Amino acid sequence: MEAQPQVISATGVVKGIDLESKKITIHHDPIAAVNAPEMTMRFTITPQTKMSEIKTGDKVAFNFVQQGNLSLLQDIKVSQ
Ligand SMILES: [Cu+2]
Repeated sequence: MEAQPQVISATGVVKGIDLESKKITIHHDPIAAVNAPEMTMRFTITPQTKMSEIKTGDKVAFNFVQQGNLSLLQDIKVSQ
């Protein structure tokens, strides 16, 4: 009936990286497109994610898709 956000773009700060469970915990800045406030959320690294080098405390720009309870990363990189 109308447009559905598929890819959500956001910025935030990395708070945890767990490469066993393939989970990056990010405290994201408000996200206008979805009317979200600041939130800490878990994002999933899949084999299709385009990863860049990141570490806890890095500000990042990232894009993800929601799949049920998962937020699957399309890409993530350090940002200004
Ligand atoms: Cu959120």
